[PDB]
Amino acid sequence: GVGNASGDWHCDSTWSEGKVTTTSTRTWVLPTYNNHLYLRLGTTSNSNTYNGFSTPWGYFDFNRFHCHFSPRDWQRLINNNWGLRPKAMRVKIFNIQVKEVTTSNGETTVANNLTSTVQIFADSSYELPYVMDAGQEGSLPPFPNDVFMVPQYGYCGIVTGENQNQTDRNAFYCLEYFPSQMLRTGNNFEMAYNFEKVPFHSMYAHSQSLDRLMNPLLDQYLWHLQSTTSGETLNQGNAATTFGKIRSGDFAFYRKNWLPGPCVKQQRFSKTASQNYKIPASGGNALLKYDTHYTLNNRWSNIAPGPPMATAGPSDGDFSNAQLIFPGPSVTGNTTTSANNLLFTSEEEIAATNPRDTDMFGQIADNNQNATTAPITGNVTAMGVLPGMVWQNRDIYYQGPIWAKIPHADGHFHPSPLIGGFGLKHPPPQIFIKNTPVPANPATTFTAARVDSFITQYSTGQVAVQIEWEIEKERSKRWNPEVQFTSNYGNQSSMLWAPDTTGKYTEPRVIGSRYLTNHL
Amino acid sequence: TGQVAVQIEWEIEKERSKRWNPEVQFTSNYGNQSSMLWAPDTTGKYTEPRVIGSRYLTNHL
Amino acid sequence: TGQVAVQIEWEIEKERSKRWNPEVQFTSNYGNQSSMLWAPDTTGKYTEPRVIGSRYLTNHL
Amino acid sequence: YNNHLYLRLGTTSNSNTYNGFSTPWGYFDFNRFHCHFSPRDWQRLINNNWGLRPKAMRVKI
Ligand SMILES: Nc1ncnc2c1ncn2[C@H]1C[C@H](O)[C@@H](COP(=O)(O)O)O1
Repeated sequence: GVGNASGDWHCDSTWSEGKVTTTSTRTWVLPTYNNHLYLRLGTTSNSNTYNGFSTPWGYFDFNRFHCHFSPRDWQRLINNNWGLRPKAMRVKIFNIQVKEVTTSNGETTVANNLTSTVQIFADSSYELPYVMDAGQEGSLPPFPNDVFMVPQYGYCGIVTGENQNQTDRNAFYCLEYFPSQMLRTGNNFEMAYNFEKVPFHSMYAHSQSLDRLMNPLLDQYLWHLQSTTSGETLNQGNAATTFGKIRSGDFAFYRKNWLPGPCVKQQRFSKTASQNYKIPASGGNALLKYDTHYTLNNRWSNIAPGPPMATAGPSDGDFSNAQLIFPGPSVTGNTTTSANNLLFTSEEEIAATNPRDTDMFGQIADNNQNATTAPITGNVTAMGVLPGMVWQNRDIYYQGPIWAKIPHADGHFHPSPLIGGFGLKHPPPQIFIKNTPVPANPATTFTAARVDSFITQYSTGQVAVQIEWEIEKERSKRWNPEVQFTSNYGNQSSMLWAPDTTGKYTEPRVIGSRYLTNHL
Repeated sequence: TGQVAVQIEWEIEKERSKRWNPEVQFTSNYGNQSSMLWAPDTTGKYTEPRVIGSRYLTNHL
Repeated sequence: TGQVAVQIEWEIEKERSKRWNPEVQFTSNYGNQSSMLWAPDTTGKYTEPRVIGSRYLTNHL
Repeated sequence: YNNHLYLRLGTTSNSNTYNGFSTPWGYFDFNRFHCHFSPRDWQRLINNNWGLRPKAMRVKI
C-alpha cells in the first residue's frame, strides 16, 4: 500500500568465529537520463578513441570495500585474520518514492505522483556488458548518512583501428529488451546471489625473504665455480679455474628451488618536482609515450598498475605508475601540483617474494664468454612466468574495489584483477533501474511520430546490501608482537575518520589489509 | 497512459535441406559506419536501414 | 580397396545473445558465376573457393 | 608399400636434418574438419552456435 513502508533501514556487522556478515543501507536519487533515449557515442582522439552508447538506465554498484565495512570493522578484520573471501550476497530496494516536478516560473515545485513506476531488473545471465567492475565512481558512499546519485549506465563498443567508427561486429544492447520488474510506492525488489569458491585473499606479509629460506647454519652439498682466475682485478690473474663447495654465508650462491617473480618494468618519478626530466602531457612526447604501455590494435593503452610488483613505500620521495593514487582529504579540485596532498598505495610487503617496479627483474648472461672476448650481461625488463616462480598478488584496500569480472575469453592466466580484488567468472550481477516515462499532455489528433513530450520526474528510495564473508583466523606461532594498524593519530583539532564542524566526511589514509605476519 | 504487453507464440519449421553448397543468408555486410546501423544514433533517433524479407533460404520445386 | 565410414558426435551450444542489431553471418555472396562455386564443374573437378573460419557470430567480453 | 619392408630413413641437411623409418603399413586419417561437414553444414554450424566440441566417435571399414 501507499501508506506502508516496504523495508526497514538496517545497517549492521555481525562477527562469527569463522564468518563476518556485513549489512548496510543507503538512500538514493535517480534522475531521468538522456531525456529517455539511448544515444550513440563516439569520439576519435588518437590514443584514446572510443565508441559506444549512453543509456537512460542507471545501476547500483557496491564494488568498493568501504561500502560494507566501517573503518573500525575493517580494522577488526585485518588485525586478526590471515585471509578473507566473500561467500554470498543479497540486495533489496525499497520505499520507492516517485516525484513529479511542476517547474513553475522562477520557482520549481515538486510533488509526489503516487501512481508512477520505476523498473528494476538485474541480470544474472550476464547478457549485458559488465561495467560495475573497473575503476569507477558510483559505488555507495562509505559514510552511511550520505545520499547518493545512481550512476547512469553506458557501455563501450569494440573499436577497430586508431580511428573510431563501427564495424558490423559492433553491437547494440537495448535494456528495454529485457523483462524487468515494475514498482510503485509500496512495491519492493529483492534478489540474492552466491559467490563462487575463490582463493582466500592473503591478508599477511611474508616474514621471510624468498631468496633465503635455507638454514643459515649449514651449507649446501653442491659446488659452484667461484673464479676463473686469481686476484680481484677483472682482466688479470692466473689462468686456473677454481671450484668450491658452497659454504654457509655465500647465500647469494646457494642453488635455490624457486624463482621470484613475473615482471614488467615501470618508469619512476620523483615526488620532488625538481628531480624529473621535463615531460609534457601533450604533443609528440607527451608523458604517455614514455610510461610503460601495451600496444593494442594500434592504440596505446597505458598499463594500469601492472603485474604485481614491489613499489616504494608511501612516504618515499619517489613513486611509480605501478602504485594506485587516491585523492586524500585536503585536495579541492580535479588537479593538484603537490603530491603531498595525495595518498599512495604501496606494496613494500610484496618485496619479499617478487621484483621491484622501478628496478629490473635481474640480469642474464647475454653472451658466451671466451678468453679473447669478455662476458656481457643483459638487463632484463620484462619477464613472463617461468616454472618455479612464486609471487604475491597486489593487496586489497579499504577503498579499493572488491571483485571484477573475468573476461569471457578462451584464455586467462591467474585471474586476479590487477587493480586488486577477487576475480569471478560470474560476479555479483549489475542491478539496473530506470524511471518509467510519462507523457505530457498530448495532441488531440493522432500523429505517428514517437512522443517526445514528457513530464519531469525523478525518484528516490533506499537500497540495502548484505554480504556474508568467510574469513580465517591467523593461528601463528610467532612469539614477538605483530604490527597492527591502529590509528596513532596525533592530537587533532577535529578528530580523524569522523565528520567535522563543516559536517564533511573524508577518509584520512588509504588502508591495506596486510599487517599480520606469516612465513613462507 | 499505461503499458500494453503482447505475446505471440509462433510455430516454425526448420529447413532440413540436402543442398550441398552454402546458402545465401542475410547478414548485415554494412560498410564501416560512422554511426552504426540498426541502432539509435547521437541524436538518439532510431530508424530502420533496409526493408527485409524472409526468403534467403533455398529449396527446390 | 574398400570403404571406411566415420561417425562423430559433436556437442554444440546455441548462441543466446541479447544483441539487438543483426549479426554478420557467412553467406556466399558470390557474384554471378559461369560455373557455380562449391560445386563440381564441367571438367568434373571439385575445389574449395575460400577458406572458412567459424567466428561470424558476436559476443561481448 | 616398400615392397613389404621397413626401411631406415635419414638425410643430414643443416636446418632440416631428420631421421626415422618408413613402414609397409598405411593409416586412416580424418583430421580435417571438411571430412565430416558439408559446406552447408559448416555454415549451419557457425552462423548459429557460439561453441562446439567433439564428444564421441566410431569408425568401421
Ligand atoms: N582472485 C582470483 N580469482 C580467481 N582465480 C584466481 C584468483 N587468484 C588466483 N586465481 C587462480 C589462478 C590459477 O587459475 C589458480 C591457481 O591456484 P592456486 O591455489 O592459487 O595455486 O588460482
